Amino acid sequence: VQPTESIVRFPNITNLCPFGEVFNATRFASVYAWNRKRISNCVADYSVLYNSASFSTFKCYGVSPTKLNDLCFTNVYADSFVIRGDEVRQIAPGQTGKIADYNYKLPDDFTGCVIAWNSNNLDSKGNYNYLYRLFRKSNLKPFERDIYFPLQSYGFQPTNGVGYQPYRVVVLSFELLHAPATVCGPKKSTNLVKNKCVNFNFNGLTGTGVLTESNKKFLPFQQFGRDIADTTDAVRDPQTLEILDITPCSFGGVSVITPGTNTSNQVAVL
Amino acid sequence: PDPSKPSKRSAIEDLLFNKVTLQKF
Amino acid sequence: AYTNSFTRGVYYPDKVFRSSVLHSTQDLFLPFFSNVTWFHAIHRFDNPVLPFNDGVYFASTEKSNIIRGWIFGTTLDSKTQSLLIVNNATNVVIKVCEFQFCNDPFLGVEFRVYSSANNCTFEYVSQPFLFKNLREFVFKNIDGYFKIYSKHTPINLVRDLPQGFSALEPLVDLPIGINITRFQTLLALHAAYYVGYLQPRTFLLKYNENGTITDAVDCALDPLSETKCTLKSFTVEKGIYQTSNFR
Amino acid sequence: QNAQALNTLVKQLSSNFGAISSVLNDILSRLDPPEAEVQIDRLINGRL
Ligand SMILES: *[C@@H]1O[C@H](CO)[C@@H](O[C@@H]2O[C@H](CO)[C@@H](O[C@@H]3O[C@H](CO)[C@@H](O)[C@H](O)[C@@H]3O)[C@H](O)[C@H]2NC(C)=O)[C@H](O)[C@H]1NC(C)=O
Ligand SMILES: *[C@@H]1O[C@H](CO)[C@@H](O)[C@H](O)[C@H]1NC(C)=O
Ligand SMILES: *[C@@H]1O[C@H](CO)[C@@H](O)[C@H](O)[C@H]1NC(C)=O
Ligand SMILES: *[C@@H]1O[C@H](CO)[C@@H](O)[C@H](O)[C@H]1NC(C)=O
Ligand SMILES: *[C@@H]1O[C@H](CO)[C@@H](O)[C@H](O)[C@H]1NC(C)=O
Repeated sequence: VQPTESIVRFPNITNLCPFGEVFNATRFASVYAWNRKRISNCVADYSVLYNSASFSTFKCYGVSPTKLNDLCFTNVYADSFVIRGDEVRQIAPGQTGKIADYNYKLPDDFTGCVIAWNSNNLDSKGNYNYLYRLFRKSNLKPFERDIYFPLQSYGFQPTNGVGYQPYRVVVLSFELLHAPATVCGPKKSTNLVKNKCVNFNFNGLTGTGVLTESNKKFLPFQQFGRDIADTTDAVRDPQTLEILDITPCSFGGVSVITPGTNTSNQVAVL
Repeated sequence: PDPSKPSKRSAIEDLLFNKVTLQKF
Repeated sequence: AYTNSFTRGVYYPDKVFRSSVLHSTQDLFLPFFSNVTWFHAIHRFDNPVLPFNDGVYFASTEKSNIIRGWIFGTTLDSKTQSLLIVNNATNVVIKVCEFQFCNDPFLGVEFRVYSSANNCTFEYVSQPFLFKNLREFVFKNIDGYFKIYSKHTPINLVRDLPQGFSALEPLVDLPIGINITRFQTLLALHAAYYVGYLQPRTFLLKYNENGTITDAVDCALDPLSETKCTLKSFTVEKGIYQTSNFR
Repeated sequence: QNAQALNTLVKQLSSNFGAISSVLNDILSRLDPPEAEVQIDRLINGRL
């Protein structure tokens, strides 16, 4: 049985995220002293981050671009810092380098989008306010602030090449936790559809099946249930604290009853 | 068989059937 | 120095619901039938900076509210950020900053706990929670955030922890990013508590049809517990069973 | 015996076998085709 509709259910949040608060920030915290800005209880179109002016690097490692719309996260962490042009590649899972091993290392299983753009018109002097560590005996733990002298100041100059040019880099750390999600983006929560094989997409909980009324006695902090086979069976709606059963769309085998072709060609299907 | 039950089993058959123990997508 | 743990110190491992299921999981609990360090901060005063290690158990019953908060940190000085929690009758204060403590921090009933507040990062305020009601709190450091559980129930034995099972419910999930290595209980000066430690252990969690954890089994407690864990059941029939291997 | 065999077959569905995740949709929506092909190959080999 093919899906017949496409349901969308996101919490009662309509305010725009302070995306420009950290994306359009006047000052970015140094890469070795990067700030972690937590964004929550808001909805914002990630396309404006995809197609913002003067943007050169918008890659989602562990996410698919334009798929963030249908995915709501409990909390989104905005890590704002400025690095060299050649150092943007180091802000990614599995990458090694000066920034990736001295100042700011992402987890090897990073689930987020690394956003960078050239800022030679704003962060160029040598701009001796941005600093990056240059020496360390080992590699940094993921999301750690570490504070010749290892802490070497950036030589950010307008005459410097695009490799040495200052680039403002923002990291969106998405945490898909079992708690209800709030950073939902541009999603018009559709009507709750019952007795129809529909695609769930409950705050990004991708799936398909039949949604009916549920009688489980959920605890207040629990958002969804599970079966003995570790299969999702019930989901609580983010807006109203109502739980709904999940039944997969019916299927089966098809067999044909036929007599000998030498007699006739009438068939029956079961 | 006893002609007084929905299933025309015997007493022994009923006992044997009762003495046995009691996803998919 | 009462020495027992009985069967207390088990929380809900995750917010996932499940009913009528026998689930096994690996997480940091307090080992069953261990013994805990009975304490008396003020008898003479002592507030040692106990190490955090992997996790810390805590419980107490009182009415005068002598216990008012905790002091977490790595270096426990102003050089690096340190965590502070204060429980007052109005609200709850969370202040994770580079705090400079004095010789004897206390809540004057003034702020003599610290000399200056600087480089403040995380602050949070909510409803307050803090001689028979036990108030257990599990302090954990997982994935760069801070976690605390809670449970309130009356018990008529204050010097020794009783038997029985009471699962702990999750309260907060604070993405602070602070590294915690040592901690110390904070008290108000115008006093008995306990301190355990969490170790990686496998547990057999029984879930009620209402979704409540009513029973637990410590897998490595004894061979009978290993047999129960192997069979995924609470009753074992007559026979001989292979459980593990010996080297 | 039949029930236990079916239970083992069902439970085997949640193994990584070395891949990033045991959920097909996450791998599809998190990776580019060149690596997703390898991950899917590994997963289907295990399931087979
Ligand atoms: C576990 O779930 C079962 C349901 O299968 C609970 O049994 C039923 O629980 C409800 C509410 O807890 C009881 O309703 C109450 O009954 C009292 C009886 O005097 C009435 O005064 C209240 O106004 C309310 O209607 C219901 O009676 C009870 N059923 C039976 C047969 O006892 C069970 O309580 C749950 N366990 C826990 C620990 O929550
Ligand atoms: C905000 O962003 C827009 C386009 O990205 C830019 O034109 C404008 O100057 C920015 N405002 C600031 C940085 O204050
Ligand atoms: C019980 O207490 C003794 C000290 O009397 C200590 O050596 C031992 O480690 C304790 N056992 C546990 C399981 O904590
Ligand atoms: C009382 O609680 C509040 C929490 O809002 C805290 O800020 C304050 O320091 C506490 N003590 C006094 C004397 O107000
Ligand atoms: C916390 O301190 C420990 C010291 O043992 C250090 O290894 C770790 O990198 C520190 N983490 C942060 C985030 O500062």
